Amino acid sequence: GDQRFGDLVFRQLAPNVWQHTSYLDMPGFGAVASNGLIVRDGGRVLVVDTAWTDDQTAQILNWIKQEINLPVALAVVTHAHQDKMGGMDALHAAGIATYANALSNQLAPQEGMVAAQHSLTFAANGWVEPATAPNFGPLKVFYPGPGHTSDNITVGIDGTDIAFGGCLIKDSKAKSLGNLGDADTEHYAASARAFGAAFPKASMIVMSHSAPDSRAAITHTARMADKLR
Amino acid sequence: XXLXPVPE
Ligand SMILES: [Zn+2]
Ligand SMILES: [Zn+2]
Ligand SMILES: [Zn+2]
Repeated sequence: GDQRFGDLVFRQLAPNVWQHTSYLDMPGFGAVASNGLIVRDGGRVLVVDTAWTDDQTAQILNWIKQEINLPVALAVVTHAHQDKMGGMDALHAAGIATYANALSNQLAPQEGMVAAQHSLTFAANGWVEPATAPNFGPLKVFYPGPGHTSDNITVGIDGTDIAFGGCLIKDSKAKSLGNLGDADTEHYAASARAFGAAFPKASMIVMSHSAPDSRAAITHTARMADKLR
Repeated sequence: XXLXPVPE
């Protein structure tokens, strides 16, 4: 059920939800997938994460225009790395309102990323302050705590079985958490478990670098992270 | 080069 559109892949996950996949080919390492979400919410589209590049992100907007033909009201990006925020200029050139964690926007210049137009803030329990995320419709934004990065956020789609862990969550078969160089190894396990507790009805876990998985992706990520403490 | 899971 995948649709290819130039160098991009779209997979419908629900009546109103698609996963977008873009690829960066590294010589001698191969193509690396990064996944985000496209959500149809009545008469508008909401995007979660850019593609690796502006050109790839422009192609996402072209696919949306062709397959959904509704305006993109906003995009939320889940941390200040290239796979999630590489395409901010393409969103801005299209007049799309962009949202990120205030900390993502603060880190963005140091990470070589373009900051979102708007900053999200979070309660002590991890839930987004609603006034910083106006008209997010079914997007439920949760800051689980530091893990993959200090700024990583997650998004549940209300009225679906879908929760997006971004780069925080690894698939249930992963051999490791990958590169722990700039990770928060102390808090990673608790952040993974908080994401799980925030979206208890999510049975489909979408993540940046694997195919959609079961809640076993959350437990496996947390148990791998338990061995870092 | 900060290419997500590739640290370069
Ligand atoms: Zn960094
Ligand atoms: Zn990533
Ligand atoms: Zn990252």
